[PDB]
Amino acid sequence: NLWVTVYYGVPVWKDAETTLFCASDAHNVWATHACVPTDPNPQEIHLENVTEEFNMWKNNMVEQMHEDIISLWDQSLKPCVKLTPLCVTLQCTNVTNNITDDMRGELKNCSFNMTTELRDKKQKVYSLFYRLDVVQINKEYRLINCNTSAITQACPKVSFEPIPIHYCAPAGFAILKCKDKKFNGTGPCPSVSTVQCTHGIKPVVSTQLLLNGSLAEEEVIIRSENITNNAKNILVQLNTPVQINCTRPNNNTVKSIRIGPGQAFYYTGDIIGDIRQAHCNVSKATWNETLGKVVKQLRKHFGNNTIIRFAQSSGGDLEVTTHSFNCGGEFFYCNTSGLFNSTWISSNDSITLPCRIKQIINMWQRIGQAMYAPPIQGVIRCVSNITGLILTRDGGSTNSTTETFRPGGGDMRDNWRSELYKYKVVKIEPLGVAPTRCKR
Amino acid sequence: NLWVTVYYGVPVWKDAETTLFCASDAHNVWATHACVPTDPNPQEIHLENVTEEFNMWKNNMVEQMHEDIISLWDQSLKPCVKLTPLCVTLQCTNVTNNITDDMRGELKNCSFNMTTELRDKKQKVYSLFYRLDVVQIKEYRLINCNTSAITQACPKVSFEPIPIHYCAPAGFAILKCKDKKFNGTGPCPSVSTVQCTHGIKPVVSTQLLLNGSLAEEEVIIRSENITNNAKNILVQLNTPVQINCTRPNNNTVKSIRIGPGQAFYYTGDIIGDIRQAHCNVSKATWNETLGKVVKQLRKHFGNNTIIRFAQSSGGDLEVTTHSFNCGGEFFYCNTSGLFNSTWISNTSVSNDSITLPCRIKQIINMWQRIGQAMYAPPIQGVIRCVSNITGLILTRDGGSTNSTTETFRPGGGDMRDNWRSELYKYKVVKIEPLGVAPTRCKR
Amino acid sequence: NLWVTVYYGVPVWKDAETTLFCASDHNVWATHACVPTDPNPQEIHLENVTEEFNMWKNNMVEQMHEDIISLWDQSLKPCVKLTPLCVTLQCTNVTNNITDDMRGELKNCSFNMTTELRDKKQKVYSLFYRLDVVQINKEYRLINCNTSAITQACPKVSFEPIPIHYCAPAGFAILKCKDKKFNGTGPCPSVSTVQCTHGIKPVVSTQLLLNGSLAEEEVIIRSENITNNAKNILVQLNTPVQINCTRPNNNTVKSIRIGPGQAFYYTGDIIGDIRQAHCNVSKATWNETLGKVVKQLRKHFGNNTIIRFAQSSGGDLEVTTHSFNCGGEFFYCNTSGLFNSTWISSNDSITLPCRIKQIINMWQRIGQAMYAPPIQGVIRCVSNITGLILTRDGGSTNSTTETFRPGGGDMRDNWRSELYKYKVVKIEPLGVAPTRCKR
Amino acid sequence: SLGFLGAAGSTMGAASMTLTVQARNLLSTHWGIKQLQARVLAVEHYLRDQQLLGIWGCSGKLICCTNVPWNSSWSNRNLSEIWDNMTWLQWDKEISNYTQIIYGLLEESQNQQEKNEQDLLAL
Amino acid sequence: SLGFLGAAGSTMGAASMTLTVQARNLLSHWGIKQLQARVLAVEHYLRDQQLLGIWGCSGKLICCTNVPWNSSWSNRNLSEIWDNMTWLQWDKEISNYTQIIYGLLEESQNQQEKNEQDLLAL
Amino acid sequence: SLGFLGAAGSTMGAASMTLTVQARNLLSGIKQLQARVLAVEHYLRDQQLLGIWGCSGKLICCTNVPWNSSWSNRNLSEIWDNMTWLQWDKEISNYTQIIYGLLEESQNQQEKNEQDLLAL
Ligand SMILES: *[C@@H]1O[C@H](CO)[C@@H](O[C@@H]2O[C@H](CO)[C@@H](O[C@@H]3O[C@H](CO[C@H]4O[C@H](CO)[C@@H](O)[C@H](O)[C@@H]4O)[C@@H](O)[C@H](O[C@H]4O[C@H](CO)[C@@H](O)[C@H](O)[C@@H]4O)[C@@H]3O)[C@H](O)[C@H]2NC(C)=O)[C@H](O)[C@H]1NC(C)=O
Ligand SMILES: *[C@@H]1O[C@H](CO)[C@@H](O[C@@H]2O[C@H](CO)[C@@H](O)[C@H](O)[C@H]2NC(C)=O)[C@H](O)[C@H]1NC(C)=O
Ligand SMILES: *[C@@H]1O[C@H](CO)[C@@H](O[C@@H]2O[C@H](CO)[C@@H](O)[C@H](O)[C@H]2NC(C)=O)[C@H](O)[C@H]1NC(C)=O
Ligand SMILES: *[C@@H]1O[C@H](CO)[C@@H](O[C@@H]2O[C@H](CO)[C@@H](O)[C@H](O)[C@H]2NC(C)=O)[C@H](O)[C@H]1NC(C)=O
Ligand SMILES: *[C@@H]1O[C@H](CO)[C@@H](O[C@@H]2O[C@H](CO)[C@@H](O)[C@H](O)[C@H]2NC(C)=O)[C@H](O)[C@H]1NC(C)=O
Ligand SMILES: *[C@@H]1O[C@H](CO)[C@@H](O[C@@H]2O[C@H](CO)[C@@H](O)[C@H](O)[C@H]2NC(C)=O)[C@H](O)[C@H]1NC(C)=O
Ligand SMILES: *[C@@H]1O[C@H](CO)[C@@H](O[C@@H]2O[C@H](CO)[C@@H](O)[C@H](O)[C@H]2NC(C)=O)[C@H](O)[C@H]1NC(C)=O
Ligand SMILES: *[C@@H]1O[C@H](CO)[C@@H](O[C@@H]2O[C@H](CO)[C@@H](O)[C@H](O)[C@H]2NC(C)=O)[C@H](O)[C@H]1NC(C)=O
Ligand SMILES: *[C@@H]1O[C@H](CO)[C@@H](O[C@@H]2O[C@H](CO)[C@@H](O)[C@H](O)[C@H]2NC(C)=O)[C@H](O)[C@H]1NC(C)=O
Ligand SMILES: *[C@@H]1O[C@H](CO)[C@@H](O)[C@H](O)[C@H]1NC(C)=O
Ligand SMILES: *[C@@H]1O[C@H](CO)[C@@H](O)[C@H](O)[C@H]1NC(C)=O
Ligand SMILES: *[C@@H]1O[C@H](CO)[C@@H](O)[C@H](O)[C@H]1NC(C)=O
Ligand SMILES: *[C@@H]1O[C@H](CO)[C@@H](O)[C@H](O)[C@H]1NC(C)=O
Ligand SMILES: *[C@@H]1O[C@H](CO)[C@@H](O)[C@H](O)[C@H]1NC(C)=O
Repeated sequence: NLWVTVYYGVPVWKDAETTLFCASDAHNVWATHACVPTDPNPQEIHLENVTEEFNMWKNNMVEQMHEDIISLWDQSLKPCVKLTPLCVTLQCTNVTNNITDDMRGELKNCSFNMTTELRDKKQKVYSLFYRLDVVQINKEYRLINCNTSAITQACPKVSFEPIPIHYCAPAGFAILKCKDKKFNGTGPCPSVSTVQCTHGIKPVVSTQLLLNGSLAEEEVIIRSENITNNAKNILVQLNTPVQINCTRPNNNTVKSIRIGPGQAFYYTGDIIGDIRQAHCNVSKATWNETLGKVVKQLRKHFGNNTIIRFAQSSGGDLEVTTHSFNCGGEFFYCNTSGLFNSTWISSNDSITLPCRIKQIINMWQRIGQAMYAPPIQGVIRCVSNITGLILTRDGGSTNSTTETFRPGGGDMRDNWRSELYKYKVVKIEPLGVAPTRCKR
Repeated sequence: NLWVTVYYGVPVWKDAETTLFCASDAHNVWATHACVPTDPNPQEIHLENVTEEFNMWKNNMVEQMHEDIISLWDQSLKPCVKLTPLCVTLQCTNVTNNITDDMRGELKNCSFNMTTELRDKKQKVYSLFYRLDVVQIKEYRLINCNTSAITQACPKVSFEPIPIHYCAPAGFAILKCKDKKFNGTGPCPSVSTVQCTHGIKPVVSTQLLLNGSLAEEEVIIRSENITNNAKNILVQLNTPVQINCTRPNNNTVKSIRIGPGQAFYYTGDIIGDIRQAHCNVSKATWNETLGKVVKQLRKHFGNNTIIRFAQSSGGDLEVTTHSFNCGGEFFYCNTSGLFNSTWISNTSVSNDSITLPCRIKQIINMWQRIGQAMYAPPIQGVIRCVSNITGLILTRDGGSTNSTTETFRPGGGDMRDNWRSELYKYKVVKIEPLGVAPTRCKR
Repeated sequence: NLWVTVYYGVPVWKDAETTLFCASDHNVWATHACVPTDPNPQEIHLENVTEEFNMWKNNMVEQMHEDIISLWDQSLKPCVKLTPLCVTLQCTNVTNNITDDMRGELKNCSFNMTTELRDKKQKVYSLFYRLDVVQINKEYRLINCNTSAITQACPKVSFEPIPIHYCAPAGFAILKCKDKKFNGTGPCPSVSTVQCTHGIKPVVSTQLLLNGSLAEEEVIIRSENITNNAKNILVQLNTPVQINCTRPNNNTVKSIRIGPGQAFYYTGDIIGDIRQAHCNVSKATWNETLGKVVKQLRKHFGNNTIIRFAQSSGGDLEVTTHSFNCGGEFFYCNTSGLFNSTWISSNDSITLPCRIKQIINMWQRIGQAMYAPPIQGVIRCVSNITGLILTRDGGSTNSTTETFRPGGGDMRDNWRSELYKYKVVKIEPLGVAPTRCKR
Repeated sequence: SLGFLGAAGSTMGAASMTLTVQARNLLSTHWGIKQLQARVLAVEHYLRDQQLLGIWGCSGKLICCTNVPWNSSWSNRNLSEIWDNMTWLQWDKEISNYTQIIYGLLEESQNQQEKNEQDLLAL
Repeated sequence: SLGFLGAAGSTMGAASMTLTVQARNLLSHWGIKQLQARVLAVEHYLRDQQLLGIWGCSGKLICCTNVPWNSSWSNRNLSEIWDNMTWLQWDKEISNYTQIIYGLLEESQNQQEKNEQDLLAL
Repeated sequence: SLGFLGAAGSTMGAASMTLTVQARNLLSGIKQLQARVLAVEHYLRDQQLLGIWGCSGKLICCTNVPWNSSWSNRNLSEIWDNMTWLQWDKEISNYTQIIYGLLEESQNQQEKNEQDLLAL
């Protein structure tokens, strides 16, 4: 005695994979002018009796963020100088004017025959290089990219400083956000809300230590696809930030050479003052409190009678074993063995991390597309917040009481996924039926 | 008593900015083959009892035309030869062979070592260049060698303007102002609706506007703010003034291969004597034309002022000289002979004429951009073109608070001002068909 | 009496030209860019529908042509340019292992080529086929240096055809002609509706049609106009003829870095005797096949006439020989062994000599040339001849003899051999008719 | 059962009973653009037909009777001939000429009807 | 016979007879330029149709509802609305109260649908 | 008020009163363009389907198809007001391609009958 009644505008949905678009607040490498201007007053709708299941490791928003960043990165280099004329034999000697023995062998004084704006003329050039960019070819050296990639100069007018971007769902779709404090990313979320756009996310690029992200609501959160499987990385979200102060303690004079009709090359000409090693400062007390919190949360998964030991990375590319980041436009590779060297068993004194600098950069783990980072004029300093760690675990210890964690990393999707863990995209399915007593 | 009634198909609109697309009358730099073929008999709807406000100085259609022209221009050079092997030291001497008195130092005979089909070989090339394209470093270089790569325009692609019609997308309409003696920036009591504009030829010029529309009755003076001497004044004439331009030297064009399927074109030699390029206007027509212009300027600068015309002055050649494309060649004509007079309320106005000397360049930097350049291949033979002057761009000297004499000079250099002279009568509006009103009808 | 009644969803259509898109099951056909197909496509038989087809005026062919060319060019965009190779070559004859058939076919060329560092050069030598190298006045240059630039095809991207399915947009449908013995034009009494075509392999060849569809019962002779000497004849066979092609020489392939991130591939040497490339066609199969063709030609040209087959009259290598891509290598085979017979009312074979080229122009364009990297080892491929392209000589009009020669070279004619049974129509669902029904 | 164009060739009467089959099939690198152009085109065609049904007063109906009388000048066939001995393809060709005349009349009738409804409701 | 917007400037009571004239024309480098323009025309068309749907006017050019007119939106005699004003003038006067009238219209239709459902159930 | 999906999680009886809330938020470089096209296509598929079923102008539409207990054997009092739409949608997802087929068949029969009655 019941009849089918059709209802349209029914508040239901399904998991879905769709295209998201970029929005930004009203140069850079994020085409932020190409992104849709944002809503000054975004809405968020709390769903009072909705429990939803989230899985951050299957979140396709991460894959899109990854592809958008790489694409935008490459687009920003399209119009820049192609420094193919630099792949020549370089004649290099050591910079010995000011040695502290930290920098011995870190800078070389190279000279070469560079092209000029006229096809029939050459010029002799003298420039300084940071060692890691230069390899011997037998005093005769070549740049490291000569046997794999054409090198493109980044445009000096375009900044690499992250600008928050927002991902927005298209009409017919919505983004559900998990508001459950202390949510580990995989499972039911008792408290959710609907938004159309994500919070602004800064595409900060780093390894090991994740800078300038979101903090845990109350306590350190240990997130992993599988804790038992040591092949997975562990993303640790910190409750409080750890301040890190990084510097390039040298006054560099930058020169510019015309190398073709509409092209010029930027390089370090000389150094004013003494020559010193780049470094980062982390307070010992803050860092010691930070690890104590991490250790406590790891014991909840590994045992209260389990010893937690930290150790330095076992090896790999410099891009993996060090803390890579970009400050002032310069690319730093800092050694974190000073942060992860202790065993944990149930005031103005800092930790100094020495750093290396590179000008030839190979991002996103690709081969064949090298970038040359122009030197930045003057003396460089930045201050940033460590808001999370990436740790890996040593396996095979089936009969031990001590677990070892190391500062691994290098896969950029892990950083993206550390902000896009509370969001999922759903398709709205407004049409449906139910029995009623109403008959046409 | 009354109820809301909803109506759909209501004839109302709002000002709006949307994307317009082109249409054309079914090779060239405008890629007109890529435009939508036009309706051979489009319909214009007259709107009785509609007064609308138009503002030519705040009209996006101008900005879109500007962007489309630049984009198309650049696209036309994408498949063309990049003359980077050409940026070399040149060994140049003066051409003194059969030169007249004005053509002294104008042409240089340059010898250089050019690349060829094989990388192992070089060839010696002798070509003639104009003095404006070459700078001293006998050693000279091309002017573009310290700012840009230069692209040779493809000889098969025409630069002759083809009328382009702008068309609104469905849901939008273009209103046209039919008022005569309409200066823009006002109410227009007589309007009509069209879907597409008339064809507009994208003619590029500086001081004098060539081949545009004429005023129907009187010369019209238009400006954003007439009392602000920083603004340009556009003048639309009601009769054309005919101008005859020529490049009298008979050129022999030669070409060489400079690479694997690439070739460079250059002037090899000149067959007859070497003479200066020039343009003629008749004196009587030009003298009557100015009288008509002065008469209208007096509506804004009245009470018997002295209206003085003077030559343009500044360092930039595009700004001070009349720049135009004549048969594919690029001319820079000196207009001081046209703008050198004083008019008073007590003065007024056979086969005599005014000759304007012209300079020619092959390295062209358009749209005021830096970093791009085009090399215009030479044209074999002798060039002649006849054009109509349909308007002027003028500026006014400031600093006068204590004088009864106003001075006007030719202006130019901002291409959007040329576009504005054709698009001044059009406005784009969005159609808003849905609305409500009270009636006595209740559901 | 009667009123107009409006019906929507009426099964009626009108001929249309619309854009079709591809679908499919690295590779130059960029099949990852196509929509994955339906594993079980539908086909609806239309009882009592007679429709008119015309394969000679079919926009589907024009679109396939444009897509094939565009895919081809796209696949070369990221590949190494070989402009550093337009240098003077110092070439001598290869003689050490040459059989008589190969005298003069290979040249041993030395040259100065660039290195990663722009201030150094390296001396390189390689073997080239005679057809790729032109004498300058021992001084030679590559054949393309005065007309085009060379792009090396990427060594890891396959040329092997992958079936492409063309699919209509919603609102459109593709009608298929099911008639057996359908000659490409006129009414087709048995039709069906599909949304996507069968997969078509974009096989590129010039005289014989390889790996296509066979006729259901009989050889079919198709032409826009039989008596027009300006038109080609497409012959569809009802049986395949197997053809076995080889490049018997064992090539050793070497590579050189020519710039940062760039390398050139070339034949370094040949190990073993040097012999010509060739294709084998069985005598008996070919004679039966050709006999079937003349029977159908007589229906068009007279019951008691003479049909003569002859070799191509002349022109570019691409039209005088049968060209194909075998193993990724480019072959130019002489078919005079197949078309040298006058027809009047065990395990033997025909060997077709073949030449090979590495510098390939394609789609009859100028300015875009490709270098085909050599393939290491020995090449063998086996394929089926499913059709022929023939051209008829104008006759004297007063003599009962016709002469047919291999024709071809216009790629659209190869496409037409698969896209002859398909037509694209627009569905027009809205219409009216009278009935006794008033609002 | 049949299929998308499966009723084609059947007579008009029989074919009128399969209208939802076709109704369901409507709407269901530069090669990304090619797909968008195909999608947009399908949408625009769908909407133009829907716009006419709206204007003529049919809207969301497959079979819509109206108030425009049939002219013997468009067709002078008997109903049994039209519905039982003809297919829709044959019919469409026969009255192709008169399509725009009929469409104009359908539109005028609906405009008159909407105004009349408004006046009667006001009373 | 007037063309598109030919009735603009005529009074509201005259213009209302040309509603199909302005209805027929709705929905009726360059690759993208043109494609975006086509998509946009469709989106605007559909938004208007969606509102008519929600308000219960989906099949009509002229639709009468059950929402009373407020003198606070506009206090005018019908004779000075329909005979002495054009639609452009009307729009300029009622523009500030439209998002009030449109909101009521949606609420009224939603209540009406619920009432119909209950009556049919009886 | 509540918001765009504010009634999600509410029982069906309450959620059915906010249908305009969700309806108004449907349909509201080339990545964005592709997304815009999809929004239109999804909107139209649902409208097309309502049209076929004879529900083209309605948010709530009552048809002539009876409910089968094999789809869901429940009291109305435990469907309405004791269940949410998300829960309901999952419970009968198996049967929606059956129900939709029946709705289409019902409308075709109804239109033919209307035509015959007008003819008489
Ligand atoms: C303002 O408006 C005027 C009028 O439209 C423009 O003047 C015209 O400019 C065009 C372009 O330069 C001229 O067209 C060219 O004419 C040459 C001479 O042809 C004469 O002789 C033939 C017979 O042999 C007659 O049919 C013809 O009518 C002429 O009497 C041709 O040789 C040119 O063709 C060559 O160049 C083109 C590329 O430009 C190639 O495509 C051709 O294959 C060929 O190689 C060309 O047709 C036209 O004659 C001019 N008209 C007048 C009256 O002078 C002004 O230029 C314009 N002003 C501005 C600033 O834009
Ligand atoms: C994150 O929290 C969820 C609980 O919400 C954990 O999921 C449980 O995992 C165990 C072991 O695989 C299963 O037996 C339970 O059934 C799961 N519960 C639920 C509700 O799904 C998950 O393991 C935690 N992950 C991390 C890294 O802490
Ligand atoms: C999480 O990781 C553990 C550790 O590898 C997985 O458990 C193992 O499963 C394999 C079979 O694939 C067995 O042979 C091992 O003996 C198991 N190891 C332990 C310690 O139990 C577990 O399956 C993973 N979880 C998921 C969901 O994949
Ligand atoms: C513009 O409005 C004027 C109103 O004065 C119209 O002039 C009147 O038009 C009506 C017909 O619509 C005549 O009956 C009157 O005699 C005319 N004059 C007066 C004094 O009203 C004029 O026709 C309108 N223009 C249009 C829309 O064509
Ligand atoms: C073009 O015509 C309009 C309309 O007559 C002129 O607009 C007037 O400008 C003055 C000075 O700014 C204002 O005080 C008036 O109120 C404007 N009138 C109207 C109706 O808006 C405009 O100045 C003219 N332009 C030129 C260069 O003469
Ligand atoms: C394919 O078959 C059709 C017939 O089915 C041939 O068409 C006829 O050609 C003759 C000669 O021009 C005309 O007089 C007839 O009127 C045509 N009939 C029809 C139905 O079109 C066609 O010529 C044949 N083509 C080939 C290559 O065999
Ligand atoms: C098919 O080809 C024949 C040629 O065999 C065409 O007939 C010729 O037409 C021209 C005019 O264009 C006449 O001058 C010739 O005298 C005709 N030749 C013969 C032998 O009669 C025929 O027109 C072509 N068919 C079509 C449809 O174009
Ligand atoms: C194709 O045409 C045939 C012949 O008219 C149709 O078959 C007839 O169908 C009617 C109705 O069921 C029967 O009464 C006749 O006896 C059938 N005739 C024969 C010879 O069997 C057939 O239905 C048509 N096909 C379609 C799809 O409409
Ligand atoms: C979420 O669920 C709770 C019940 O768990 C709802 O609370 C009830 O709301 C009704 C409203 O008519 C009241 O009569 C009951 O007394 C409330 N229950 C209790 C225990 O207080 C709540 O309204 C739901 N929220 C939403 C948005 O639907
Ligand atoms: C230059 O640096 C290398 C280490 O990279 C060191 O072995 C060598 O002795 C140094 N030369 C001088 C002169 O200091
Ligand atoms: C070339 O002509 C210019 C202009 O008259 C003159 O200044 C210059 O000295 C001349 N140069 C030579 C080499 O004659
Ligand atoms: C203009 O002419 C009149 C009449 O001849 C004369 O009176 C007046 O002074 C003249 N004005 C000037 C400025 O010469
Ligand atoms: C090389 O081959 C050519 C044929 O291509 C022949 O004419 C020439 O004599 C041969 N030269 C030598 C040295 O064998
Ligand atoms: C309409 O709203 C605007 C903006 O709030 C206000 O300035 C104006 O006075 C209002 N009323 C009218 C009749 O315009």
